[PDB]
Amino acid sequence: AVKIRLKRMGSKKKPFYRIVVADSRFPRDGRSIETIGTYNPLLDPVEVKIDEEATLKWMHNGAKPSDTVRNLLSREGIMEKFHNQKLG
Amino acid sequence: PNIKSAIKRVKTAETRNSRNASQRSAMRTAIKKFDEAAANNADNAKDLYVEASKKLDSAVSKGLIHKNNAARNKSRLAAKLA
Amino acid sequence: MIQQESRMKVADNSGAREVLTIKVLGGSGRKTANIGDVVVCTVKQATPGGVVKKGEVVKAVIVRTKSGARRQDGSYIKFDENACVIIRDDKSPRGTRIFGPVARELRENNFMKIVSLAPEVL
Amino acid sequence: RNQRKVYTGRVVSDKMDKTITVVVETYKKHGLYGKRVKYSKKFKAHDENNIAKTGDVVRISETRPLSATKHFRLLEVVEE
RNA sequence: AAAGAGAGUUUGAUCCUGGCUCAGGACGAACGCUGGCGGCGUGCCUAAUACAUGCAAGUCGAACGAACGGAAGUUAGUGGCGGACGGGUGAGUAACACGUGGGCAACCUGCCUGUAAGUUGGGGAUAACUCCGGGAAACCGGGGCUAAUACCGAAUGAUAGAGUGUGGCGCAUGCCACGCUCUUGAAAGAUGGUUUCGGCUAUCGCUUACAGAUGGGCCCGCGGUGCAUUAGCUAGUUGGUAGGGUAAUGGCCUACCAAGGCAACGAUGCAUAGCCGACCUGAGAGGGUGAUCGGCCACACUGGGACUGAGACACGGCCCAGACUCCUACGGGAGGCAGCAGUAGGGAAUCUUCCGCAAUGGACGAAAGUCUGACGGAGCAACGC
RNA sequence: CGGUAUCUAACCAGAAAGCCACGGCUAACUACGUGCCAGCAGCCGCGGUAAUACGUAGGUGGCAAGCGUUGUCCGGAUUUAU
RNA sequence: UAAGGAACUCGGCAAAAUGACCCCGUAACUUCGGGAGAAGGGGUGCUCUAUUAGGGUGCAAGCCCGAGAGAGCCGCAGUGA
Ligand SMILES: [Mg+2]
Ligand SMILES: [Mg+2]
Ligand SMILES: [Mg+2]
Ligand SMILES: [Mg+2]
Ligand SMILES: [Mg+2]
Ligand SMILES: [Mg+2]
Ligand SMILES: [Mg+2]
Ligand SMILES: [Mg+2]
Ligand SMILES: [Mg+2]
Ligand SMILES: [Mg+2]
Ligand SMILES: [Mg+2]
Ligand SMILES: [Mg+2]
Ligand SMILES: [Mg+2]
Ligand SMILES: [Mg+2]
Ligand SMILES: [Mg+2]
Ligand SMILES: [Mg+2]
Ligand SMILES: [Mg+2]
Ligand SMILES: [Mg+2]
Ligand SMILES: [Mg+2]
Ligand SMILES: [Mg+2]
Ligand SMILES: [Mg+2]
Ligand SMILES: [Mg+2]
Ligand SMILES: [Mg+2]
Ligand SMILES: [Mg+2]
Ligand SMILES: [Mg+2]
Ligand SMILES: [Mg+2]
Ligand SMILES: [Mg+2]
Ligand SMILES: [Mg+2]
Ligand SMILES: [Mg+2]
Ligand SMILES: [Mg+2]
Ligand SMILES: [Mg+2]
Ligand SMILES: [Mg+2]
Ligand SMILES: [Mg+2]
Ligand SMILES: [Mg+2]
Ligand SMILES: [Mg+2]
Ligand SMILES: [Mg+2]
Ligand SMILES: [Mg+2]
Ligand SMILES: [Mg+2]
Ligand SMILES: [Mg+2]
Ligand SMILES: [Mg+2]
Ligand SMILES: [Mg+2]
Ligand SMILES: [Mg+2]
Ligand SMILES: [Mg+2]
Ligand SMILES: [Mg+2]
Ligand SMILES: [Mg+2]
Ligand SMILES: [Mg+2]
Ligand SMILES: [Mg+2]
Ligand SMILES: [Mg+2]
Ligand SMILES: [Mg+2]
Ligand SMILES: [Mg+2]
Ligand SMILES: [Mg+2]
Ligand SMILES: [Mg+2]
Ligand SMILES: [Mg+2]
Ligand SMILES: [Mg+2]
Ligand SMILES: [Mg+2]
Ligand SMILES: [Mg+2]
Ligand SMILES: [Mg+2]
Ligand SMILES: [Mg+2]
Ligand SMILES: [Mg+2]
Ligand SMILES: [Mg+2]
Ligand SMILES: [Mg+2]
Ligand SMILES: [Mg+2]
Ligand SMILES: [Mg+2]
Ligand SMILES: [Mg+2]
Ligand SMILES: [Mg+2]
Ligand SMILES: [Mg+2]
Ligand SMILES: [Mg+2]
Ligand SMILES: [Mg+2]
Ligand SMILES: [Mg+2]
Ligand SMILES: [Mg+2]
Ligand SMILES: [Mg+2]
Ligand SMILES: [Mg+2]
Ligand SMILES: [Mg+2]
Ligand SMILES: [Mg+2]
Ligand SMILES: [Mg+2]
Repeated sequence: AVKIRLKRMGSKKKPFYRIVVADSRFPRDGRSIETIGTYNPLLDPVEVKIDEEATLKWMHNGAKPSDTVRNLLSREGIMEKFHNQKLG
Repeated sequence: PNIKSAIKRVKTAETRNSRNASQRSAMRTAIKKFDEAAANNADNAKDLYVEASKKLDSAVSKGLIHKNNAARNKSRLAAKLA
Repeated sequence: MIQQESRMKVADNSGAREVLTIKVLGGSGRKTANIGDVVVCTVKQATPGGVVKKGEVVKAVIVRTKSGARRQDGSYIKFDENACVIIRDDKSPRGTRIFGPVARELRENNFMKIVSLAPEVL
Repeated sequence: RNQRKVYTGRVVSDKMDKTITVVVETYKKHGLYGKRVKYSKKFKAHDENNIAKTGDVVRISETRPLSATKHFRLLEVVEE
């Protein structure tokens, strides 16, 4: 089951996450299908950059955001679009 | 075994082995008594194709044979019917 | 019934494979040894890389024979080949494992370690 | 429709049934000096009706494996 | 754009040819003398040698029969899913193993997403439990009783099979769409709202079919090593005909028929070696390497085999054989650190038997939640920047 | 992780410098001891009672929490030369 | 003739052992012919398919020759002396 999740990279006690699409089976920092965006939690206003087009393409093919990703996509505001394109 | 979840697997697989071997050899007997009937051109050759067909695709629903395997064998037996 | 020039297989873990008997200990004109009897012998065939080499003079104990022993209760035992175990100055074997069945008569001769190591004491 | 690969060579042997041996000649420059060199490796093609004869110039197309070694089929007989 | 340094040494003295040596850079390095700190990384290259002792794979009572509680509320076994992922090692392998580019009209795919049909009616058991019997122990038999989303028939339902009609087609074998006749193939309930109780209904499920996505299987062109003081190699070998088997083509296997196939453009044999992205050096072209990080492969004490499953011929699963260690009441039994630490040995040479699931990602669950030596951190060593 | 990183308040020049070379290649030289001995060395080669080459001092030169030696690879090597 | 198997003896003298047909395979050395039946192994009986597949003979009737296979059956043993 392919799902979108964070990927930890950076230095010791300085994490930086890169939103990727990959299977659950593959390692956390291993194979991935493609990359969507990044996520910096250290910045006090957390800044995130997303494709907003590859995500919606993937979520109509059987992709599920994880716990932290869903908060990111909701705050950015594309799960509304996933709502509207589903029923419309 | 020495992981508690592994002791169950070794003994629950034997129960599946027992049930599978029993009805897998039931399938082969129906085929065994068809091709010999086809050679003799008896009247039983026609209706021995039906339960052999019934045995083959019942095994698919039971899940111990692939649907391509069942579909293939039925076609090849039908040729021998003459 | 094993006398001089008799040639018997060795049934332990030392380097030897086959043995020819030189002398039957235990008397002046003695001419035969049987199960449980120590015999002086020489190595005619050895496995490569073993402890005991070819052409070496050693003593050993007979452990099973084609003409076995009779018991006080009137019963007999007979094997299919003549086998041997190479021992030290005392009654301790020079190998670490023993192959095949072993006659019970070795216990009464106080060959306790060999009986302990044997896979079957018949 | 995706298209398979087609080659062109010269028949060498027809002593086998239903098949021919075709040598394909090709160029390839040397790795370090840079001089073009002949390179020929022969294939196996399926002769449906033994049409092709020794020495002919033919065209062969790629297919699924027809046998242990054959995975090409004869297409045209350009020259005899 | 970039763009290349020489020196010493044969002679009584010289100019050429020519070898040897030196000045530079880099290590997973070691040794010698010395030694303050912080940040970021690295640390068995040898014996794929043998392994004490702890922990690394479980979860679900919202699928089915118990103990505390005056019978409210929380905790073993059957059953489902997961253990094929994550983690380790480089032995073997000179070949479609890998890199790069294609083909599959010759293939499969649990969980995930969408859509369409339904989820109707029965039967016989068996664990647990309770007695008896055997053995030192591992553990094995016999009698009786019970349930389930456990198991087995039944009604209805195929683009599954056979026989056809049409069209539109393609790359030879052949493909796509629709229609007709005949024969086979399915299922499970649980937790709640309403009503009345009939019944309806929400959620998670269950069966069949088709799409997408994902992960794999097979075939092919080209590319990357030493020896000719290694010249022939092969017989299921090479092709064909019929059948068997597989998810799928194929000598993959079998019977028959013929004698073919490969090689001086280096077959065969011996020796060595996991492959690549990349790393070091170099003006460049090249030369040497493949530790750490990422992708693929092979292996799991040494050989062989298969079962269960969507997926294995399976690191902490099973059976047989072998070597080794251990427990035996002599009848028989139990094991596998190339998982994280740690021990002995080898070596010139390499670390703690530590703290947590708080973050990320995994398995189970409807969810809190449980498991996670993955992973986050900490400890030792001027090993490097 | 962890009262960790990070601030501000005060006292102390106080606890904190070694390693290798100095004939040429190659930056850096004088005394004393020894007398083909002890010894040095990558090459040329130094030592046989005035040694800038052996051993120790003073001084100097390269680096510095380092500095030297050994092993392996590329360069210089146009010394396999497309 | 049990167990042993040259311990006998000047010396394996004498005796024992191998022995037919078909198939596989075969070394040093060589004067290139050999060595060579080197060595070392495997199969043999009877019944059915079977007047076989196919050959010799004849104008036909018929007669003679007889490989491969499959399935079986019986003994301690199938060139059973
Ligand atoms: Mg914040
Ligand atoms: Mg049915
Ligand atoms: Mg001179
Ligand atoms: Mg020169
Ligand atoms: Mg340089
Ligand atoms: Mg240097
Ligand atoms: Mg210190
Ligand atoms: Mg120190
Ligand atoms: Mg290692
Ligand atoms: Mg090993
Ligand atoms: Mg243990
Ligand atoms: Mg734990
Ligand atoms: Mg309950
Ligand atoms: Mg549930
Ligand atoms: Mg329980
Ligand atoms: Mg793995
Ligand atoms: Mg390897
Ligand atoms: Mg590796
Ligand atoms: Mg590829
Ligand atoms: Mg019942
Ligand atoms: Mg019972
Ligand atoms: Mg019962
Ligand atoms: Mg139906
Ligand atoms: Mg039905
Ligand atoms: Mg389903
Ligand atoms: Mg994979
Ligand atoms: Mg294939
Ligand atoms: Mg190749
Ligand atoms: Mg075929
Ligand atoms: Mg083959
Ligand atoms: Mg080769
Ligand atoms: Mg250069
Ligand atoms: Mg380069
Ligand atoms: Mg390592
Ligand atoms: Mg080991
Ligand atoms: Mg299966
Ligand atoms: Mg295995
Ligand atoms: Mg496993
Ligand atoms: Mg494997
Ligand atoms: Mg694994
Ligand atoms: Mg283990
Ligand atoms: Mg064992
Ligand atoms: Mg370890
Ligand atoms: Mg050690
Ligand atoms: Mg040591
Ligand atoms: Mg966690
Ligand atoms: Mg989590
Ligand atoms: Mg779920
Ligand atoms: Mg645990
Ligand atoms: Mg822990
Ligand atoms: Mg870690
Ligand atoms: Mg440090
Ligand atoms: Mg040091
Ligand atoms: Mg404080
Ligand atoms: Mg401050
Ligand atoms: Mg002050
Ligand atoms: Mg100078
Ligand atoms: Mg002086
Ligand atoms: Mg000097
Ligand atoms: Mg000096
Ligand atoms: Mg000084
Ligand atoms: Mg100084
Ligand atoms: Mg520094
Ligand atoms: Mg250094
Ligand atoms: Mg060096
Ligand atoms: Mg060069
Ligand atoms: Mg006799
Ligand atoms: Mg006898
Ligand atoms: Mg003999
Ligand atoms: Mg003799
Ligand atoms: Mg005598
Ligand atoms: Mg004499
Ligand atoms: Mg004679
Ligand atoms: Mg005939
Ligand atoms: Mg005879």
